[PDB]
Amino acid sequence: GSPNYDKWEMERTDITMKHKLGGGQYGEVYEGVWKKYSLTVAVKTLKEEVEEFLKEAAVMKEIKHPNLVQLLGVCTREPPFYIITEFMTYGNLLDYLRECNRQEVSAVVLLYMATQISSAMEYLEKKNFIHRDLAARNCLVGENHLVKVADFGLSRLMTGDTYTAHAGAKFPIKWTAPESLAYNKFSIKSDVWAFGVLLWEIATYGMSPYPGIDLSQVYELLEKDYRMERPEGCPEKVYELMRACWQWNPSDRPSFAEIHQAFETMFQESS
Ligand SMILES: COc1ccccc1-c1c[nH]c2ncc(-c3cncc(C(=O)N(C)C)c3)cc12
Repeated sequence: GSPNYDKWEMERTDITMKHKLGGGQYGEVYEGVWKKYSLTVAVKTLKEEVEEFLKEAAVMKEIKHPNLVQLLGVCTREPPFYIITEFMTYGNLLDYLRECNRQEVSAVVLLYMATQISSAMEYLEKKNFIHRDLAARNCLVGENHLVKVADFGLSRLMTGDTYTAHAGAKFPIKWTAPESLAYNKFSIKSDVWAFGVLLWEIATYGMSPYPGIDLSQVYELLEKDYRMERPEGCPEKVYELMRACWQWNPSDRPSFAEIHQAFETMFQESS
């Protein structure tokens, strides 16, 4: 209602900062509390660069989905900058899977998780956005196994079909598509490749990918058509989808729209 009104800007003193969450595992991301609504929130901040932060904030102002961690506000009028998002009480999926009782987090739950994530990614796909760091460590868990994709530091709205990373830029090798590793070319399809790896993390309940292989041999192995083996207890149809996500030719990988209806159907069939 006033000249400098901005629907996302919050007054920093409105937020109580507590401690760095995820054991510093995510950088300057802290648990905090939004006093006025007595709400626990996650708050990412900056030290004393900024283009990246502003871009991340900008991206979050544009995406909204049940399975994408929701932006609640920002503090970007002056240092220190804040990106304020809802808090997911159970932390990240990688840790959640590694420490769970497997009769509780059963076969049907694994399908539920994949379905939620693929739903978030179908939404990004349709909006022509790419995530660029899909992995179990970047998904979050809420009540009743609610799962949400998080960490949009590398996300961006694409103008065309690919985005070329600057170079000298290093990536999380084990989750990176061949074309991305070799030519820094990212796209929705490179996110689909990462989703396939994420599915393997879900099927193994949090195991590190490419067991025993040196990060250095990864690309050569993929080039020979080596792919991770079917995890013990992973249904054949799920592994099939895994292999499809890892098709060498990006155009040969399924779309997230396809992946999602495939998972939603398997999820329902296991009621
Ligand atoms: C990927 O998450 C992020 C990456 C970058 C910026 C923000 C987040 C983020 C937003 N909401 C969150 N909620 C919980 C945790 C969270 C994850 N893992 C462990 C904890 C934890 O320590 N607790 C207290 C459960 C919390 C992390 C986030």
